[PDB]
Amino acid sequence: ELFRSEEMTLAQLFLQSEAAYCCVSELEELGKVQFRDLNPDVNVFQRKFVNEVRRCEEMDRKLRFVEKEIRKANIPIMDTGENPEVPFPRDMIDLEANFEKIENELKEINTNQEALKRNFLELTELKFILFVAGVINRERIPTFERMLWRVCRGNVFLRQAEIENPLEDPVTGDYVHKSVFIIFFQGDQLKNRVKKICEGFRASLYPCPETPQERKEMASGVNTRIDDLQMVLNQTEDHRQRVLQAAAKNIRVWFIKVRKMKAIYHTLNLCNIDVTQKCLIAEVWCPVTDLDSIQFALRRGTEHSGSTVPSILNRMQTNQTPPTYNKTNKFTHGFQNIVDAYGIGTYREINPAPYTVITFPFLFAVMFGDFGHGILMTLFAVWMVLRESRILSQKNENEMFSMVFSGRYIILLMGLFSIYTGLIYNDCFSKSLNIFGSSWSVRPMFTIGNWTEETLLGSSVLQLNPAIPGVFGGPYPFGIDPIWNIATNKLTFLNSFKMKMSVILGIIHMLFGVSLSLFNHIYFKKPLNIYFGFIPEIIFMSSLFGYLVILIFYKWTAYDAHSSRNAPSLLIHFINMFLFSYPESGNAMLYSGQKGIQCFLIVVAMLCVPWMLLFKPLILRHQYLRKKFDFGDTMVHQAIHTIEYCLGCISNTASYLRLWALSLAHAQLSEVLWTMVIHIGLHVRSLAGGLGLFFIFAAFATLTVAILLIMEGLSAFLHALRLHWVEFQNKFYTGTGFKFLPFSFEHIR
Amino acid sequence: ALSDADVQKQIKHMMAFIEQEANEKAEEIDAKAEEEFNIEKGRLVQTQRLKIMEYY
Repeated sequence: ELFRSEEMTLAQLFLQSEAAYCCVSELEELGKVQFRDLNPDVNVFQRKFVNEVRRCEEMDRKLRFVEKEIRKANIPIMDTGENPEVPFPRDMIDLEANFEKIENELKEINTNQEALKRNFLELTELKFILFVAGVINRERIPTFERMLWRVCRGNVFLRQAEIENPLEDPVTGDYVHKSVFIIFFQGDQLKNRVKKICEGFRASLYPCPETPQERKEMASGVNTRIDDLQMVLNQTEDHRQRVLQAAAKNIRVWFIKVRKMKAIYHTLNLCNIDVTQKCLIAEVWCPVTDLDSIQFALRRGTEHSGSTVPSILNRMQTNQTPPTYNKTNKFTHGFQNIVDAYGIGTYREINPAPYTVITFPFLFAVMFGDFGHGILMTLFAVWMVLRESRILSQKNENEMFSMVFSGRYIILLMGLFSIYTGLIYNDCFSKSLNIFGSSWSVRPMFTIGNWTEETLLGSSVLQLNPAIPGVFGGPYPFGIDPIWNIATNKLTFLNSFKMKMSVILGIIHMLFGVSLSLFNHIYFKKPLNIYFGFIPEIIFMSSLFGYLVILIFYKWTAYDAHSSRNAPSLLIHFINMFLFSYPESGNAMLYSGQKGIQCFLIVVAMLCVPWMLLFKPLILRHQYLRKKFDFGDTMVHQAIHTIEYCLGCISNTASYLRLWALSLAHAQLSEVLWTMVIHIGLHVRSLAGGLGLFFIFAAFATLTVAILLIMEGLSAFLHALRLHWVEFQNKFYTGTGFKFLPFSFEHIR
Repeated sequence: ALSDADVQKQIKHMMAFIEQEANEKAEEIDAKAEEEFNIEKGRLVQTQRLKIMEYY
């Protein structure tokens, strides 16, 4: 039983536009039906939903306008709920207008407020202007004065006045000291001159000075009036704020409801209008599960509409290439997305995602087999999960944070397996895991074997521990014996093992992917795809690549150190296998008769090729002409496919050497970063050593995060994902599908 | 969750719906025809009755 996509039907439903209105409401909130466009040649003007959409767009813009002003004012409006009710009466148009009135009112008030504000400032100047203190900006009054004398120097007294504690500049918007020079002139030419000057200069010298009491009384009058107008302004602004808060709540909720309204009308445009009755027929692609739920939903919808129209949905026997619908949940959604990132699978294709959930973390764990960082990696994921409720119910404009959050459950699992593999490798920041099981060698017996005081010469030598001295042997209980973690030749013992491991795992993973192709070939009833496809392809791979894997295990179990000199090399035998090179002597064979097996397997691998290479189009021609197909073109397709499979298996095997390459590369970073950073921080001097470790470690931990936890973890993520997409999926996960886009109530916020 | 019989029943229902509208619309048309019939007749009968009446 494999997971496959859900069915999407070709059914059509037909019913009255009123029942359709209600049903669309119901189906959109249900979210389980994907509609088809019944009139591809018809524009929105042609659908005749343009009046409804336009209305929606206009009220939408108006609401947004008001909302923007509301947001500018920093109002608390929680926008807490009621949104789920989603009614859509035609009376919404009237609701819209009432909200339109608010916009107009608010704009009018602000316009008036600004106007009143301006008047206030001018009257404020008058307050100061009434002896009399005129108003200037006085940025460069030295020059104003000079220009005044240039036009006539020294003719009239310049009276100075100053403003104590000036308030916010009507223009500048700040509080500066102000002082003014006011000159009374008898001549008209000078009045005109200085008018032009003052216009050029940063100054307000507009009213005429008056000494008469009457003007002082006038100024007092207007100074009172403006105070009253300011009080009115203050009142209208407080009212506006009260209005804005109430509207903020009503509008945020209505706003969402409106967005849903628009969504409904949009969907309603995507239909065909009947001629016989004012009814629409619409087509949806839905699986039976959903179709039963929908029928019930339809009864609910039509019941909300006053007409309770039966609304018949007719199943379509004919099947139309559907979108691919994959049900996901909070955990598996992320894995499906990284699959979809490569492409949308063929309808009824085997979904790779259920296998990715484990396969991908495993490939990472091999690439990132680091026990210590595996823990840190999980802790990072846990942090995100612990804030899951706080991150979801908040704004997240940072897309990189959102992405890693969405992948938080992927990361956690990746860490989980990375710990597993790091534990077996026994590397935790280049630290081994001592289980008291290290019995590789018995040092006491080393000295007995004619090594007396070797530690004296040892000052200039290392000396490699011999195999099979009669006193050494026995595996480490779990994983690699910790002793190799401090060896100078770990770089051959452990590097070789990981090399062989990567090859073995890569081949197995490919064979798994191929095995899945058999199930796909069964589902689509293509016997030919296995008779000349699966069978000769898997025979090719087994005979060459599975044989190699068997030999690797054989070597480990067949030969001991007793034959270490000129020990058989699996690389050379593998090469000689392919080339049919069978020297009589000079090279030890793994087992007697190996040459016969080597020749047998390669010949058989060739014998399967004709089937996969050309017999498929050959039999298709046979069957085609008997039943009665571009034979030449089909030969081209199959020949290319055969080359890709056969050559790709060889290339794909190399691809999985990334497991070794990245595991080694990481191991090199960990060993070097430790050795050249924290190790040097240690010293025989007590206090200096302790304090040094503090500062050095802090930097060390920083480098481990910057280099390994982030950058390398990201690299291993990408490389393991590469293997999934190219080498695994390409064995069975083929073709493309369409995006599954049902009606849904997405506009919740 | 419907069989051929159930979908056919709902189709039959929709057709009954159409027949119901057919009847209501026709009745509405004949009713206005009746109104115009009576209005024109009363107008005509009084007009000529009075014309010959006034002559006499």
